Amino acid sequence: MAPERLRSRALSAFKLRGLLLRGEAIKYLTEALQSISELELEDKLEKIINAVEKQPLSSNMIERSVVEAAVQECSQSVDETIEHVFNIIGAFDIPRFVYNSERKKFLPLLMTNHPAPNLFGTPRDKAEMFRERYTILHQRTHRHELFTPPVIGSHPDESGSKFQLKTIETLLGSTTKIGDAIVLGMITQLKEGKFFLEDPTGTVQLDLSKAQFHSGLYTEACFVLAEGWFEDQVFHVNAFGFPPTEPSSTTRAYYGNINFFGGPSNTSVKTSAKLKQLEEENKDAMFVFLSDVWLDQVEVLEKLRIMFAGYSPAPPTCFILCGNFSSAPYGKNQVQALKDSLKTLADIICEYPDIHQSSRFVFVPGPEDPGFGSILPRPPLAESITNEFRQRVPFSVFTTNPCRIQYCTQEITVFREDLVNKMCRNCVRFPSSNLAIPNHFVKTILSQGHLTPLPLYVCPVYWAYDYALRVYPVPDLLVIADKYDPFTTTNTECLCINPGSFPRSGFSFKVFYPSNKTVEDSKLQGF
Amino acid sequence: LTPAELIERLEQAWMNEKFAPELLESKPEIVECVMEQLEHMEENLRRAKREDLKVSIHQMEMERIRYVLSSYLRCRLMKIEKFFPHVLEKEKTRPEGEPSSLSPEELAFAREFMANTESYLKNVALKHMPPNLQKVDLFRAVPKPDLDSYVFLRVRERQENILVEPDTDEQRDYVIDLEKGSQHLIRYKTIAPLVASGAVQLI
Amino acid sequence: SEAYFRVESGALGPEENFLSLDDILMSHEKLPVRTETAMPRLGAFFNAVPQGSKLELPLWLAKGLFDNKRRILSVELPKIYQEGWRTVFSADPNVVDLHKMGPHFYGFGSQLLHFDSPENADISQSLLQTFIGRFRRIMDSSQNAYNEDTSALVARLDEMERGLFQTGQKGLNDFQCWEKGQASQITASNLVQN
Amino acid sequence: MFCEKAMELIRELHRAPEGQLPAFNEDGLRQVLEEMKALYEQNQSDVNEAKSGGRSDLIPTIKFRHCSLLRNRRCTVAYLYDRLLRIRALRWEYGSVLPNALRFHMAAEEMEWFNNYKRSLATYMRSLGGDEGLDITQDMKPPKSLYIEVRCLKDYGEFEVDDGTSVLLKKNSQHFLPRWKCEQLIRQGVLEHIL
Amino acid sequence: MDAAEVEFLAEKELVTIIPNFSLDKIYLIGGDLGPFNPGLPVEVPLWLAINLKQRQKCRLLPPEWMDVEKLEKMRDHERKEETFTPMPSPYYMELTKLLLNHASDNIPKADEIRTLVKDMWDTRIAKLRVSADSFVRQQEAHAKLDNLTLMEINTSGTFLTQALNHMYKLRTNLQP
Amino acid sequence: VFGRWDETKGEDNIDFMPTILSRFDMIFIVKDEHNEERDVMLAKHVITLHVSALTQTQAVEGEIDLAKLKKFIAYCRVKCGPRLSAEAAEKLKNRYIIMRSGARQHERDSDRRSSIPITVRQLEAIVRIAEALSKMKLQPFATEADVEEALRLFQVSTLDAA
Repeated sequence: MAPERLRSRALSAFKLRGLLLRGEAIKYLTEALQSISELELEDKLEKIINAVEKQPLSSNMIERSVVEAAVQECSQSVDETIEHVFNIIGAFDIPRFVYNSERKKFLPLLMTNHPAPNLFGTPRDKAEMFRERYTILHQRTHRHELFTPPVIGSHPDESGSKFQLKTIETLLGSTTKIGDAIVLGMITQLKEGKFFLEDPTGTVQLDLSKAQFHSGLYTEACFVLAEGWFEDQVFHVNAFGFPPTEPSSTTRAYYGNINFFGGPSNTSVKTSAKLKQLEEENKDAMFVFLSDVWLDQVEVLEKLRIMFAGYSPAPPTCFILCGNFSSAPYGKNQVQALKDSLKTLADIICEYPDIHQSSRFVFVPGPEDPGFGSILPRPPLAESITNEFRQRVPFSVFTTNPCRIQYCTQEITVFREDLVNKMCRNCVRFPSSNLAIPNHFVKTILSQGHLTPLPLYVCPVYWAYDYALRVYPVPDLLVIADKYDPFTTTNTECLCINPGSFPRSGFSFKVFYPSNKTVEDSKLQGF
Repeated sequence: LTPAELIERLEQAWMNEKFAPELLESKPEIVECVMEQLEHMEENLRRAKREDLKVSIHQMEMERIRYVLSSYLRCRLMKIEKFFPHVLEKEKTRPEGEPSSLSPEELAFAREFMANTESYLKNVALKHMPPNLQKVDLFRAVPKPDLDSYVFLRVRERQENILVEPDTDEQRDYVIDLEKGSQHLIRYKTIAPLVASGAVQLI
Repeated sequence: SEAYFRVESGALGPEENFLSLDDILMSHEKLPVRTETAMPRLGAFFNAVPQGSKLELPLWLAKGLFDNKRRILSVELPKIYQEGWRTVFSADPNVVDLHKMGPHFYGFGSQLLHFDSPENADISQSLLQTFIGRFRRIMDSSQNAYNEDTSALVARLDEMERGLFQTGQKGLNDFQCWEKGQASQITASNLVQN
Repeated sequence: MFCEKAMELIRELHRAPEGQLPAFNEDGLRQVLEEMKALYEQNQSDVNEAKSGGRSDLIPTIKFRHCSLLRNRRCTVAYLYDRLLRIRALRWEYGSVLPNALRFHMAAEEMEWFNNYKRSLATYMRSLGGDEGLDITQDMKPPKSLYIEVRCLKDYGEFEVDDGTSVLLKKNSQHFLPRWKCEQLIRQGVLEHIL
Repeated sequence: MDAAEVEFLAEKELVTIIPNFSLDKIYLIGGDLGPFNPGLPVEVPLWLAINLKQRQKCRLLPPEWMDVEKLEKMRDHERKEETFTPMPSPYYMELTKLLLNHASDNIPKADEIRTLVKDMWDTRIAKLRVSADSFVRQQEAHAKLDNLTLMEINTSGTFLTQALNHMYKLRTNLQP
Repeated sequence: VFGRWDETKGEDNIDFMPTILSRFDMIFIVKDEHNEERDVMLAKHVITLHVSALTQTQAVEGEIDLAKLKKFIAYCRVKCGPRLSAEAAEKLKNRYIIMRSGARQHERDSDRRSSIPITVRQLEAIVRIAEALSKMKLQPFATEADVEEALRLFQVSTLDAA
């Protein structure tokens, strides 16, 4: 085709749509379109212009990179992809949204006055953690059926389905011995035995002589609906309860499909037709999850060899190895032992090259593993430890703890901490045994909407990064890796699972199939 | 039709479309002839050499002609976007042989615009409405052109016994004669056939 | 050129424009009525609202409830459209504050004719003569108040007259920019603020 | 009275005559739709009560809620349509790719409508001639000179003039270029026409 | 319609220039021009005349009506008459602006010409003000404005037409 | 009363009656607190200010000229009259009750009436302070943040009455 007419028509095609091409962009475009004639040229131009406009364009002027991506997408090249299909997101990479009350909308921080998060936070940020936790739970609470009736919704007035809400500052006043007060607030043992409630407006004593408590494991720093009456600067509790939990369908139906989970997608990955198709392109799309994988033990390494033997047929897309990787985490000794662990793991992986090229391997280190273990979100394992594994197994990613894994349209959260024991020791009211403890824990986590519903000295967190620990909206998987007990539970279209601790589960572990969201037990105890 | 008179007719249509309240009858012959004239002249100057005075003068005239054509089509598109259900209904109702208010390109644009607007309203709010109220007709919602608007004009072909209708009182009506070259300020509804037939120029 | 233009007000016509923000705000203004038959369940708003009750409710709602048989309610004029204020307008239209006497004076008055009051002709003549009286001052102020504070001039004008004032000011500013040559420059749009 | 929440949408748009686009009032839209839902449920209950029981005094309040519902519909539809008018003006006054500070104000469906409108407009512009169409978005003012002198306001990238010839738009650099090439960048504020 | 567009139409008017360059006949779409011979008068449209004067390629000659005696007679006739008198050009204000702003050096007594044109403009805009006021006061159905120019109509016509639309709807709102 | 504010003598430092003190929206007890860092920086500022009496009266970044500020104040005064938003008024109501209870309990603990009172005038003072803050921005309504800044300023003026 004539280069001058091809250039003129391509420039005109972009110009009529209001787009300007730089010299490199138009040159590359003419080279890419040189093999096409008038039977296809204009349709090709319209298609690639649509591909350009789909991208996050910041200006009418187009660099060569944008048209490169557009024409490559027009030429496919996304067949059997891993990008857009499987992402591991570090906790520091999660977008920092903030809920604005006047707009009643989540805004990204670039659209606000909020500063960037950093470890050495201000005195304000320490309060901002709990203030934002209250804010998210507050906007969650007021959208429940407890909301006031509409305009003459009932001929007699109703008290918000008998669940009308108030804050602490409102009842510090004329409302003495009002028998129907309900307040959202944080439980605190602000004096020993003399518990208090707190919200962003103020504080008040809790007379919890009767608790009448709904199922859930109550601790200090838990936010609760305290139902009771007020007298003598004391809130006399009639009942305690958590705020009701939302499904992600409800949350995204209200706020739209914002990508709260993070990752490359601008929208929530749960709503995408192409990604819905790519999720099911492999009927046995599959992942494996383990924890406390003590590779400083020869026994763990040999049993891992047997597990690779067992999953040579139908290998996963990725193996997920949660942390506390060591029998003996005790410093320099374990730095060298983890180097040896990863050398031996690379040897084993090269002894199964089919699994090496078929599966990825990701690591979520625990609080006891070497490095900045004790404060969350933990950074990844030290790069000097990983370096040989980086070059010998490029099909692997050491990442933060917690980390967010996305597989196509589904949301997986991975977090290593022995939190059930922490929660039950910081318990305010010993729960009823009729519901199992992992169900109590999962209900508490989902209702509190946070991975660490405990005081800061119980769960040390970098203050400005506390949003990364937030469970909101509810994901597809809560992979809470914990010594306590391997388990599987579910609520609000999530499956909340624990792979246990591999040396103490008798070397049992978990398997997950996102194509049908099923979970299977690797019951390989005699392996 | 010599090209000078073609440009003159283009400018006449430009002024009439500026000042008429409704969308006037289309002039596809004028648009196509001016477009091919611009293409031909641009090709000729592409053959000519640079740093040449006559080339620059021809380019300046091309700029003027293209400005008139672009402004005229922009005004027609403004009227189409403003009165899309009414122009589409008029095209639906149009008898055979009666001149169309839309070119084929303008008709396609109007149909696409109406479909886009209806789908937008549906998706945003009108599927959330109660079941009986989910449908609203844009033929009623969008206002019609105001044909009673007052316009200045200058006549080019003499007319007689043009009825001037002051208000609803019929007995206040009278008639006037529009002499050649005279200028008048009058309602558009009393002079719509005249401007359509080219007897008058709106100014 | 292709600048944004609001849906024009159709308040003076036989029926107001559906999509006009000005017409919507105009019709929101309240109108005294007398209810002709008791209405159940509406006692929460003004359980039944009893027969013969005096009410002030929006003009859109009065038009909706009003049937020409006068079955549900009877519609009464606001004070500014009754004979005394019509006489006030007849005295000197230039001094009355139509911004304070309802910002959509002419539009509200024109739609007030829909209820078929016996003094519809008087209302129409009063509106016409008020506009005729105020036209010359509107014209001169709009077309001669160049590059100054127009607050005192535009204060006493209703929204229709304010639109006419802005039209005249726009024409004046356009001609002055032309005469001083500033019209020839190509410039960025108002959206450069962003 | 019922309607006041719908009036806040109307008053929001009426308080900005300059044509700039406010942030989409999603919460207000949700509230007026919820109000319409409640009104419709009450109206259905009352009307079936009246018709089944033969009770005649309900009909005035049935008409009351019916008119209130139609009012709510008129207000929200007018709000959306006027927002569409403001959005449609952006393609001509600024250009195709809106700045992100403004794009953040638009709803997703508003961006859908805007993209459909842009595709329709570009299709219409292409169809005006045999090849390359006519870009009627250009030539917004009558032409005075064939070349103009322009000054770079924004530090900006390379700008092609014709094929191998291009100019670097560094800030405060000043070029003498064709008007039709510089019109879009002047309208976008990258360049300042001088003299 | 903007004043720049009225100027664009005014720029089509023919004026005479004396080139300082040689160029054969050029065949423009609106009509052929030339040949351009050095030192000899040639008639061209006003946009080309102004462009060549800006590029230092010609001397502009004033129109026959840009004469102080003729303009004084026209001004006195305009002030004496009540109706708009026939003007020397249909775009006299725009012609005056362009020619005097770009070629005051060529045109002698440009101050007097500009002041007399301004006098005529003031008188005729005053007449148009009186006509608009009489229209609205007497509730006329139409007016006759034979000798008005396009710039004069464009300066005040948008306001006048909008006001008359409002007046028409006000006086016709009792149609049943 | 004693020249400098003497913290040992407490309310005796004020001789103004409660009736006239109630009429002041805001009361500052601006104490001069000695501190070496503030004193050094203040002295440097003063000396540079005295040196800057010769430098052409140049303007400063992030600042409005006195004449422009004066005209802006006049414009905002004549143009904008704000009001309180409903939820903002609710917040101010609750905070007023807490403040009044604190003042009453302080007076009871001292067994002596405080010199500076806290009354409905102080409530309306907070209201009009919030409205002034809104009028700076030409906003028709005072937000919860405007009321928060008004409360902060009045809390500075109320610590000065503790």
